[PDB]
Amino acid sequence: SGSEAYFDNSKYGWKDVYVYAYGTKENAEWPGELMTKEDSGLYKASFASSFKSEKIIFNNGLEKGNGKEQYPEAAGLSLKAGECKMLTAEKQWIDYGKPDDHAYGYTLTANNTAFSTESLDVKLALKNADKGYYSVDGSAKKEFANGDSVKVGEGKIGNSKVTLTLYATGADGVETEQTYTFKKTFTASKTTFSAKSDGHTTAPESGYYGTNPEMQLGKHKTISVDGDLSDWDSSMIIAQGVANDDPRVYMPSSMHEQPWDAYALYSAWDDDNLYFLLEMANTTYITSPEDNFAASNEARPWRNSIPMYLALSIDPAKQATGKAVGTNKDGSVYTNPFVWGCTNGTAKDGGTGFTTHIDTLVAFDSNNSNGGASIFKADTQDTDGTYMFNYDTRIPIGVTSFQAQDNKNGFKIKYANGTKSTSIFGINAPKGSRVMGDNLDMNSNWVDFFDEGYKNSYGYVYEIAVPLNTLGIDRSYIETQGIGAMQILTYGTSGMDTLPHDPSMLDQANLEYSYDPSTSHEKEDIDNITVPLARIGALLPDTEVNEAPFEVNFGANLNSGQSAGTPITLLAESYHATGDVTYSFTVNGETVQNSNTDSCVWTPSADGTYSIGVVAVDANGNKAESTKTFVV
Ligand SMILES: OC[C@H]1O[C@@H]2O[C@H]3[C@H](O)[C@@H](O)[C@@H](O[C@H]4[C@H](O)[C@@H](O)[C@@H](O[C@H]5[C@H](O)[C@@H](O)[C@@H](O[C@H]6[C@H](O)[C@@H](O)[C@@H](O[C@H]7[C@H](O)[C@@H](O)[C@@H](O[C@H]1[C@H](O)[C@H]2O)O[C@@H]7CO)O[C@@H]6CO)O[C@@H]5CO)O[C@@H]4CO)O[C@@H]3CO
Ligand SMILES: [Ca+2]
Ligand SMILES: [Ca+2]
Ligand SMILES: [Ca+2]
Ligand SMILES: [Ca+2]
Repeated sequence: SGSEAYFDNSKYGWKDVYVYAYGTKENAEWPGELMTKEDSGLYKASFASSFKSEKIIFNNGLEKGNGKEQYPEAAGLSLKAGECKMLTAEKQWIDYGKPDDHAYGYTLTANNTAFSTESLDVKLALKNADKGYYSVDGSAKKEFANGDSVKVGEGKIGNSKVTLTLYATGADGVETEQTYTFKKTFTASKTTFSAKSDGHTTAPESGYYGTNPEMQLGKHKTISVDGDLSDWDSSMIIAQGVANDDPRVYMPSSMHEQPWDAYALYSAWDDDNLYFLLEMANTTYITSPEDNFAASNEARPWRNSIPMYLALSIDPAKQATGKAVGTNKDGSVYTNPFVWGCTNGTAKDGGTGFTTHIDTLVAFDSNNSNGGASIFKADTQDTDGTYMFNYDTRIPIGVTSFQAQDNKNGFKIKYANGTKSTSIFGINAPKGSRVMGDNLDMNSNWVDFFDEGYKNSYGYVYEIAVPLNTLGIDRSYIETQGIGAMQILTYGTSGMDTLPHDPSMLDQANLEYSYDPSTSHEKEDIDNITVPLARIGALLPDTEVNEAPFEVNFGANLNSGQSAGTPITLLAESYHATGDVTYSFTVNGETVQNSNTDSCVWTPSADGTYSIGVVAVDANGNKAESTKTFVV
C-alpha cells in the first residue's frame, strides 16, 4: 500500500539522506524524514495511502550555512499513491517497478522522454530479478541483463513513437510487464528572416513559434468584422504562437488563474482598413479540469475589461520606448512610463516597453468597454532621440456606451468563442513541472491539444478593423513599404503573452506576484520587446532571408530489432521541395521497388545489420538523402 521513493546517493555522498514530501500531506517539517539505506546501496522511503499526490525533495538534513544540500532546489518530484520511483545517479526520476514484492524491468531514462537524435540509448535494469526480456515495437522478446542497452528509435522515421515492454519474473513466480513510450522528434528547417534596421536584438522565436511563417505577410482581402471566421484562413497568419506558454504555467500551482494565452495572429487589408484576427487558447479543460473557473467560460477574456494592444511600426525609422507625453490645461508637460499603467482601478506596477522599433499603439480592451480606448502616435521626440506617445494627439476609438458597442473613428472589434486553427500545439507536461526555456526545446512534451480533447468552443477570437486613415497610410503603402505589428496581452498592466512571442513575457514567470505568491510576477513586471515585429504587406528593405533547404525525413515504421519475415514500411517525407519529388529507396545499396510513391515495404529475409536509405530529388534538381541502420 502507499507509495515508495528510492534515492541513489553514490554521487551526492550525503551522510544522512532525508526526504521531504508535500502535497496531500506533509510527511514532516523540513528537512523531512530519514530515509533507510538498504544493502543495495539505495536509500528508501515509504508513504502511506493517505499521501495521495506528493512532491518529493531529497536533502542531507544540514542547515543553511552548515552544508545544506538538496535536490530539486524548488519544485519537488512527483509521486502518487501506487507508484514506486527512484532518483538515479544521473538525477533521472524514473519508475522503479511498483510498490510491491514482484520483479520488474525498468528503464534508466524516464518514461515518455522525447529525443531528436537518431536513437536514444536507453539502459535497462531489473528490480528483484537478474534476467528479463524486452520487446520493442512488437519485436520478439529478447533477453537482457542489468546494464544492457536498447537503441530506442534506431532506424525509424522522425516524429514517431516507440513502444518498449520489459518482462520479468520474480522469486514469487509472478510475470510482470512494464510498457514504456518514447518519442523520436524531427524538426524541419524553417525559412526565417530579420533586418538590423528595426533595432531588434533577439532573433524571432522558432520551433513551434514563427514570425511571418512561410513568408506570409497577410493578404489583400476585405474582412467582415463579425466574430465569424469563414473569411480567414491559415495562409494569413503573420505570427504563430503556442498554447499553454502563458506565465501561470511556470508557477508551482497557478492553473486556477484565468489564462492569457495568445495562439495566432492573422492579418489582411483592403483600401479602407487594416484587419486582424487574434486566436487565444484555453487548454485548462485538458491540463487541469479540476480548476473549475479556469477550465470554463468564466475564463473568457471579456469577463472583465483588461487592456490589449496592437503595437505597430508605420515609420520604420522611429523608436518609441513606450514612454508617453502630454500637456496640462496650464500648458505644462508631463510624462508617464507607459500610455496606460496604474490607471483607474488598476493599482499595480507593470508595462511593456520597446527596443524593437514601433511608433503606434492601438490601446483597446478585452470586453470593449473602455471609453478611453485610443490610437496613440509616437509623434514627439524625447531628449535621447526616441519618440513618445502623445496623449494630446491620440485618436479616440472607444465606445460611448458598453451596451452600444459604438466605437469612434471607424474602429471595429468583435469577440466570440471559437477557434480557426485546426491544430493547437503546446506543452502538456504535468502541472508544476514546467522549466524555463522549455517552450523552445523541441524535446519537451509537445502535443496537438486537438488530439487530447480540445474543442473549437474552448478558445476565444477577436476580429478587429483599424481604418487606414487613422494610421496615416493607404493600401499602396502597405503593399510597397509594409508595416510591422505585434499583439500584446496583459492581465491589467504588464504583458503576459505576445504575437510574435517575446522572451520578456517569461523571463520572470516563475517569480512570485507581490500580492499573491501563488501566481506569477509577470503580471506586474516591466517587459521590453526585442524580437522582430510581424511584417504586413512587405519586408523591411535590409531583410536577410535564411532559406530552408530541401530536406527529407526518412525511416522505418518499426524500431530496429524486428524479426526476419516482418514487413517493414520505409517512409519518406519532404520539406521545401519544388514540384514533384521522386524517392529512391535502398537496402544495403540495393533498390527496393516503390513505384513512384513515398513509401516502400521491405521484408528482410535473414538476420543482419542493414543500411536503409532514401535519395530524394525535386523538380529543380535539389537533392536530399538519409541513411539509417536497421538490425534484424
Ligand atoms: O518548508 C519546506 C521548505 O524547506 C526548506 O526551505 C527553508 C528555506 O530555505 C528558508 O528560507 C525558510 O523558509 C522560510 C521562507 O524564507 C519565508 O519566506 C517563509 O516562507 C513562506 C513563503 O514566503 C510563502 O510564499 C509560502 O510558501 C509556499 C510557496 O509559495 C509554495 O510554492 C510552496 O512551497 C513549497 C516549495 O516550493 C518547496 O521547495 C518546499 O520548500 C522547502 C524548501 O525546498 C527547503 O529549502 O516545500 C514548500 C511547501 O511546504 O508552499 C509554500 C507554503 O504554502 O509560505 C511560506 C511559509 O512557510 O517562511 C519560511 C519558513 O518555512 O525555512 C525553510 C525551512 O522550513
Ligand atoms: Ca469575419
Ligand atoms: Ca500562447
Ligand atoms: Ca517579464
Ligand atoms: Ca510581464
